[PDB]
Amino acid sequence: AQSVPWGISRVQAPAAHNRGLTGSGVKVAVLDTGISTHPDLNIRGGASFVPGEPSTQDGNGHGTHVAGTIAALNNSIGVLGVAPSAELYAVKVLGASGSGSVSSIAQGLEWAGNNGMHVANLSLGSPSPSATLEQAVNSATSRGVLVVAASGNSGAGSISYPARYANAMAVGATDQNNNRASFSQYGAGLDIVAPGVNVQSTYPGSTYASLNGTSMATPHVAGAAALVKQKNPSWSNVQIRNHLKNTATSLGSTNLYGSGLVNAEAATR
Ligand SMILES: [Ca+2]
Ligand SMILES: [Ca+2]
Repeated sequence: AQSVPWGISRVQAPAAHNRGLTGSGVKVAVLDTGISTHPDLNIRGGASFVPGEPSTQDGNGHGTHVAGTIAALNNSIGVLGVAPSAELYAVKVLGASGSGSVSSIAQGLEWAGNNGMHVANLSLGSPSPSATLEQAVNSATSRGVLVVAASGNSGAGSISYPARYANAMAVGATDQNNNRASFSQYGAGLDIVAPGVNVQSTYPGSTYASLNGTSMATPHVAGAAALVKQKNPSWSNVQIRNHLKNTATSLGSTNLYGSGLVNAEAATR
């Protein structure tokens, strides 16, 4: 039996699926700890930029979980992604410990821009800026990639990098009441929010697990972007980003929530 995690329903992905929108034909890179082979995922390719971890399989769990929020397959098992037919790519930029470098992340962004990705999900961040990272965000953006990044989990009223950069779409986390999760960073540069508390997804060992974080919110938006791109193949990264924001549900101030809660039904109507 398949279940629909609450956040998938909260962002109204099933209504998009009912209109024939699944993310088919849209390439989404998950820049994370890898993605493990799993019967509820279809991994089309990828690359590793972590020295000593040449495989794109996930030694941590985080990247597999993020990937399933984007694209867990629509079938009779497991869970269901926002964009269950997205073309999913495992871009390992963080190792099994959950960390990498600005250089490995930049290499994954350049890979995305050189390999035809439409969306790159970066459920990762640091409090400090990086010239290396910014250059790669801008390069990927010039190549048509919509870079979607997590605001961070410190609870502060400023957001992490690379989410802070203008050419990243920064995503914070909400709870089941449509309040900002206490940990979700906010402030200047925040674009949108999505569910990030008690989010069940695919996990290594061919299982399913729940996590909290802005890392869990981010893939809801990356998946919604893929639905919008399937509906509107001619659109640019900027057009998709703007439409997701313009169709989000206001939840409060722009400083706490950006444009508000992503709404895949309104974005694909
Ligand atoms: Ca499934
Ligand atoms: Ca931003």
